[PDB]
Amino acid sequence: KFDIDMMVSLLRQENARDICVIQVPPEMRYTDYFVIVSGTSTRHLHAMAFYVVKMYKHLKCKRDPHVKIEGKDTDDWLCVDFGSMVIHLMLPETREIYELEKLWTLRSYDDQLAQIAPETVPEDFI
Amino acid sequence: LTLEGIQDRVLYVLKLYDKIDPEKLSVNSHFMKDLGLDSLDQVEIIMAMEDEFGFEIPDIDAEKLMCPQEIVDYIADKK
Amino acid sequence: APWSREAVLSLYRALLRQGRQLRYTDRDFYFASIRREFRKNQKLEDAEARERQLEKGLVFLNGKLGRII
Amino acid sequence: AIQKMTRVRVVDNSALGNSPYHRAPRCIHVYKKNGVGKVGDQILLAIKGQKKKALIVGHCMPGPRMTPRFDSNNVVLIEDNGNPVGTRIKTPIPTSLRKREGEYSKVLAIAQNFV
Amino acid sequence: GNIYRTEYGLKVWRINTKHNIIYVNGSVPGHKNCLVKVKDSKLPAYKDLGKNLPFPTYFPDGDEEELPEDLYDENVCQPGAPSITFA
Amino acid sequence: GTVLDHLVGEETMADYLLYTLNKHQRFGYVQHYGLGSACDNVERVLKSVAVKLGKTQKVKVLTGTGNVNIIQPNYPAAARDFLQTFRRGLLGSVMLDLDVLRG
Amino acid sequence: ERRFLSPEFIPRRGRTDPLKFQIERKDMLERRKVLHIPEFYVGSILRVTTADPYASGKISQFLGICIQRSGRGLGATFILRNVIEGQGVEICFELYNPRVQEIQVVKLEKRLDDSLLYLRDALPEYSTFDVNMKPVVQEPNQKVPVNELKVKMKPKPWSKRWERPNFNIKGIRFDLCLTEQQMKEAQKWNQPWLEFDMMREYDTSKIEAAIWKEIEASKRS
Ligand SMILES: *P(=O)(O)OCC(C)(C)[C@@H](O)C(=O)NCCC(=O)NCCSC(=O)CCCCCCCCC
Ligand SMILES: [Mg+2]
Repeated sequence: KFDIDMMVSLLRQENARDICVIQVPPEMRYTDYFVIVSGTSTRHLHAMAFYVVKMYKHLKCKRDPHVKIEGKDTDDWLCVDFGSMVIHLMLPETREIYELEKLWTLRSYDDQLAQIAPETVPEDFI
Repeated sequence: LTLEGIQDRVLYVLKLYDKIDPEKLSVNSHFMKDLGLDSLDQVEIIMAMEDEFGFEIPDIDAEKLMCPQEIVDYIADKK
Repeated sequence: APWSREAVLSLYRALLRQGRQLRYTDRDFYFASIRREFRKNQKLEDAEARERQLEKGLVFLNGKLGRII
Repeated sequence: AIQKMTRVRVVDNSALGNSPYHRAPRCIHVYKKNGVGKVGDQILLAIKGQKKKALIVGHCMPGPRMTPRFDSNNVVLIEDNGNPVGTRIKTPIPTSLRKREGEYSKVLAIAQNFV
Repeated sequence: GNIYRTEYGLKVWRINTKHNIIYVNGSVPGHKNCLVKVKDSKLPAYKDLGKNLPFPTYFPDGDEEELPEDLYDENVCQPGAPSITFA
Repeated sequence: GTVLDHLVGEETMADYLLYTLNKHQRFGYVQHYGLGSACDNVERVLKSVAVKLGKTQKVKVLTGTGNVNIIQPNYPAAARDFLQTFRRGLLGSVMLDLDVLRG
Repeated sequence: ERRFLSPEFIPRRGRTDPLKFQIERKDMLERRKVLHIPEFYVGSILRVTTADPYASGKISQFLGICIQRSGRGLGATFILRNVIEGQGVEICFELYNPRVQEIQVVKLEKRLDDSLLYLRDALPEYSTFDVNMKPVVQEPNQKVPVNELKVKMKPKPWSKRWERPNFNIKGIRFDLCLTEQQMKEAQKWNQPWLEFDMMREYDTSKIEAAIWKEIEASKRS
């Protein structure tokens, strides 16, 4: 069966540094398992994505739709969106720039989000 | 259980720590002045000893531990 | 300044407990991340940001919005 | 909905999208055959003397049923390769970017709310 | 206007046997309450699809079994069916 | 002034003029407009100018509920007046090739 | 004893054969005996729970004030409007779409106008509603309360000239946003003959009886 256990097992051989997995509740209306993986290089990211998508295609689920590699031209970031699990390959610099772990753990309680005003409207002048 | 086993296991797990400098690791090693450790670091030390030796250490008495002599005494009189 | 220093230490140790109880994630990165976050969060002196961060840490510990395992 | 010389509202927290004069960037090109941009389309903006590609997330023009209609024409900045310039989105965005084919996972991940 | 036009490639989603009603896909030429001539599709991509269709026609009088009230399609969600939950 | 100002945008020319004034350390504009002190925030300088010479324009802003007409300082008019004052020369002599001549 | 008939059960005037209406009503009743459609009016707060086809079938909820009930038969729709994160959103839900898991009347009310389309040009406070608000109890065998709220409008221009007599809007404080000269000028489009034109009125009393007979027969069956 192709599950989150399968994903982490396929990333272990893939040498996936800093495997973060978050269980998204049905409230957020996005997915089930959100995975952030840091690789050593863009070639490493591409190889990991190719291996995981190849295993997904070869394992089972002839019925469900295929998955496209998302972000091929983007060297820093890469994404794959399966039926209910979403995986993001990204370098540590890009992870620091966009720290997604706090975003997906704290909904609207994130640092950046607090630093950004919720909504503002300019008024008149004197 | 061996009392020297408790003593040298505590000493070994304190040596296993990285950031602190293993200079004077005695039973009366004052964390705050000899090692310059704060509350977060001493709680980290509590976790580092509990993960391999413990499972019954509460914070209500761990916050005032302050020394491996207290560590050994608490483990011995709890067991 | 905060809600309680004992509360801060209890939250930190409970986060360590959750990290130990976790299965899929990585202990090294989890512990390094929480330690760096606490080190950068401490020493703010305003105490309103720190009470807000205590509330956000309580929310994270509860994990009713999202849980990392 | 959105076409050439149409004012749009930047919804992410990009410093380029932050306007100190409260002036709104306006699109100068739509990357579609017919030049009419719906949700998920890619356009070009002349913002702060710069030409920046942008992804439209919501528009005021009505669409299909069960699809939210917004009171403002919303857009999020994107780089030349697909990586969003901004870091987060505060206003809710439609979930239909999942169904639509394109490079949207980054924006959906950095988004906060859904409608 | 007011000339004969033909629409090709329209499928049948539902058939009401009691009222003799066909639910054809899409729009058909003509106003309401007009007479439209319907026959099998002439497109080459849909030829040789009448193997299971009645031939030369349906005969209710000699039929062994009585047809259901509404003949649906495999993809059609019946009105009596519960709320659809996607996967 | 060899080219048309509107084809480039008054705001960026005002910003460049302020930048050149700051680089040349003349600070004629502050004493001309009665400004507080030397500044580099172009929007704040233009707001101070609009306050000084009483210009207010009503414009549409994009909010979450729709379009709103608000009265704000006339930044284009302030920039235009700043540029006209510089071109007339009330702000002092200037050299725009100082860096290229230095090397 | 107040018995309410849903608006889509009343067909538009035309030359359509009644059999189409009969069959559409049969399908409507068959869908309604599976999904309970509550009684609500324009201005009532509604929470609609649906399923997202491309989000792994996850359950979704949306709360808003009903500003328009349009369409007929299986195509009947209602628009829910809310202000989320300081940003107005409107969704046109279909009553008989199987995607809708349930509909809940958070607060049943009636407004001074048939449609609340002027809330787009009105202040955001009059359309901003809490998403997690507790539903308010409605007394059985009680007349539907009517809300006489008079919202305040933003300065012109508006989406449409709501002051003209064709719209016939009575839920706007025109005296706080328009001048008497503007009101007098807008009066020029009044059509006093239109209200007294008795050949453009539609008689539905002879049809609602048959509609209720069909509904009750289906419910008994
Ligand atoms: P000790 O007694 O020496 O400590 C006292 C210190 C810490 C020095 C205080 O004086 C101090 O400086 N600050 C007190 C607390 C503070 O500054 N901030 C509160 C921290 S709350 C927090 O950490 C939120 C948890 C979010 C979890 C995010 C982790 C992401 C994992 C993926
Ligand atoms: Mg209009």
